[PDB]
Amino acid sequence: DNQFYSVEVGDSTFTVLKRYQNLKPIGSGAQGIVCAAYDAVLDRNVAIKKLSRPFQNQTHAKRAYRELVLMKCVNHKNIISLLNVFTPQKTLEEFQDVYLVMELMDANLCQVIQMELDHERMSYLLYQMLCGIKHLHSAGIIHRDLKPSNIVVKSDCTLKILDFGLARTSFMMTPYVVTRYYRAPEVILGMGYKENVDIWSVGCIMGEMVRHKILFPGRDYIDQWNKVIEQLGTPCPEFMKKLQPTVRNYVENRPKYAGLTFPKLFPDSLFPADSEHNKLKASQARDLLSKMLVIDPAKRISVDDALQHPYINVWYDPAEVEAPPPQIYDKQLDEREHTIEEWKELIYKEVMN
Repeated sequence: DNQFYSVEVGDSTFTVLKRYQNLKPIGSGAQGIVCAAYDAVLDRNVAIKKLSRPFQNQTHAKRAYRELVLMKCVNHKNIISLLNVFTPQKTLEEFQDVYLVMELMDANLCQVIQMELDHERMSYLLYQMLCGIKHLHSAGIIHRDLKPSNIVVKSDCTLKILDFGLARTSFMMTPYVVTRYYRAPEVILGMGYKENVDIWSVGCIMGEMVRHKILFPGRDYIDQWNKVIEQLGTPCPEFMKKLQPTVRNYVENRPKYAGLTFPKLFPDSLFPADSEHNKLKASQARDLLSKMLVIDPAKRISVDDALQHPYINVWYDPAEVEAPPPQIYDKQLDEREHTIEEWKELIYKEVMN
């Protein structure tokens, strides 16, 4: 007898606890392979993510460790939570893989982006990204890495945020390019950041939901900055005052743009606007977009003010907005350094307890 069985999914061997049957590959993004499965114990479908040798490098290890600790201690309906965690291997030396069991969602935002949402759904989705984000922030976690693939949705329009973003700290042998499209200027230009760095990302997603195309589709940070300033224009003088002379020199010496206006960037043809209701919602949609998509974060709308916005406020709920902050025991979580052997032991201790 063993508690586990093994089966192929694409070119991966899933070795899972017998309670999980009928594995369907629902995707293979960044962290590994993810399967849908039926869980005979709880009598429901779940998602199962396989981490292969998470401790193989310092990025995979810090992200995998961080993911485990946070997925345990945060309890909010807009952030995926762990149903179960396991490893098939019996001891620390044999130890290879970690399996994360999460509640199953129906899709991510990349798929929603290709649909035309009514205002009521779009406002709701966005309200839930806000509550998810506020919660993280109320516990010292700034994401800095929201994108459509890290945000999953249900058919009844419920939404959860998949991962916990970047830490406060690196090279990788991968075929997978990283997405920078949703990165805030203060991250791009490297000038330091605060809470509302995440609201640049939300504004990028929201703009994409409307226009059905990526707002700022650059191949590198240079090409990215170019696309930012074509659309929104060259930022004003007082923003430039905040850039280090090295980067400031570069920024200052780029071709200038007055930039497009929000009605021009986002015509009424893109929003439902047949009824008066829709007409009014559409102007409130642009109003908010014009406050999230501000380059100078001294002049960008904050999380709470966005929750306060008329387009959003429809759904406001204190139970959801001011849920008690998650308690994190690790406390050196964001900035800890270890070798790969030390990571293996930390991860293993986490999977085991």
